[PDB]
Amino acid sequence: ASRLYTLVLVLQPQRVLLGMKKRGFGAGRWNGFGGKVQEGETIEDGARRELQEESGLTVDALHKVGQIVFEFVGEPELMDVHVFCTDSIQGTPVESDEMRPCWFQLDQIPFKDMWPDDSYWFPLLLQKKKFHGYFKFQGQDTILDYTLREVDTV
Ligand SMILES: CNc1cc(N2CCCCC2)nc(N)n1
Repeated sequence: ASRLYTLVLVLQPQRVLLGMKKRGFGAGRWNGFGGKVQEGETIEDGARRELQEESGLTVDALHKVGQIVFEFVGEPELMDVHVFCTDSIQGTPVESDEMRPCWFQLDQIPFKDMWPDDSYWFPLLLQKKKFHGYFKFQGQDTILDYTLREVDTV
């Protein structure tokens, strides 16, 4: 059994929008916008909701670019994260109680202050290539195992 999550990356030709997580799961790291998919909504609806609630932004089209499964040692449910990117956004991003957004040049992504798995799969995102990944975590900082491949259907 897995639980569904979303991750939205606003990736423009020279910059990517990241948010500093202010509370909750993953606080203190930069990440895309997302969270749990709820009952009653599709995965992409959950992604648009979490984007609007964490950044104020709405989007015209969301594209599937990745899926990553996470196992945490001792936790029964795997996290099944559906990763989406978009180029065009509607509005300018604003802080929420959850996320502090900020633009980053593609040359200057703060991997040291992101989730560790990001160092592995973010490059395939910046290459506009579709990927499936799996990462096994012990705690929040230590990757024990991982697999990562490119796919044609995400
Ligand atoms: C565990 N490693 C993770 C987790 C994660 N989120 C995405 C939003 C919803 C929670 C999970 N994002 C990234 N980049 N790495």
